[PDB]
Amino acid sequence: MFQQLSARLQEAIGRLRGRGRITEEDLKATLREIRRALMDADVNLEVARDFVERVREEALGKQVLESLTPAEVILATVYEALKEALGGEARLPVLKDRNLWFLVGLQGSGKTTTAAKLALYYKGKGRRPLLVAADTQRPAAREQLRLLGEKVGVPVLEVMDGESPESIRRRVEEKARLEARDLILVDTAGRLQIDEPLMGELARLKEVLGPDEVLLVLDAMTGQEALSVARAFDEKVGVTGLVLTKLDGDARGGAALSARHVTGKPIYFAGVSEKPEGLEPFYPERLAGRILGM
Ligand SMILES: Nc1nc2c(ncn2[C@@H]2O[C@H](COP(=O)(O)OP(=O)(O)NP(=O)(O)O)[C@@H](O)[C@H]2O)c(=O)[nH]1
Repeated sequence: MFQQLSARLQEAIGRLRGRGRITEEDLKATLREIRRALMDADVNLEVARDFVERVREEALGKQVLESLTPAEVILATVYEALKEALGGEARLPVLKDRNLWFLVGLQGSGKTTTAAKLALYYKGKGRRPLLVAADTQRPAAREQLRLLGEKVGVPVLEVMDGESPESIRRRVEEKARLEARDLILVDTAGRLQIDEPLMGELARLKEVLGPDEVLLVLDAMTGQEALSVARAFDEKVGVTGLVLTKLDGDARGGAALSARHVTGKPIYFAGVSEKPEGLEPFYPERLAGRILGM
């Protein structure tokens, strides 16, 4: 997945095993390599510096200098940092009796796609999802989700042009009632850049609908930019969880490894393909070990 950084963090570590015992000087050289790999992987400079410093201390604490095989100690420490950096323990939205989630993000984020992926994912977990195209301005946008739902066998309610939040709430509540939906997914309008008027309307909707979760969908290939947007969305509307899409095309992994510190939000899911099935719960442990070959 993160082959680039992987192969990179590999030479750095693999450059210590066959040596047999290592000196602090050699350790600093390795850490610099590691630190450079992270920066080159678009990892928030701050996160990258902290990472290597953490590895340094942890490494010394593990008596690395006093080891017949340091390359391994450095491996365990670096794996621990990646794991923590990625989020630590795996998390997932907690489902209740009835759930109503919002999907937010900018255009080309994978938002709408992820919307169907969630409906399909939870449809196979014994849920009855309802997809809703919340874009009140563009009919072509609601149309893209109407098709997707038709593809994953999940009903879709499309709001009207300029429909009010209350009207949308009434309509959505009634459908869920008559069709027995327990998971209600609201795909909100996707725009190129942050649109203040839209945020206002999303805030009002958030107020009228009262979503249990507000998932912001970010395209992982946009690097650190996805984090500045995540902050914007959190400050302007309010985020509860993240979804990293296009991770299969993500050669660096800067956004993934920086979301924790930068946004302080948990990454619930990871997009791994353009197909409705291309979704899976975010597993920090998995990726951490994967990046190192563990
Ligand atoms: N490789 C890959 N492509 C993805 C993934 N998720 C979505 N895509 C692709 O990215 C493109 C944009 O997705 P999407 O955001 O749903 O399209 P949009 O019309 O901009 N809708 P929105 O308003 O929600 O942003 C689509 O061509 C979709 O197939 C993923 O996990 N991996």
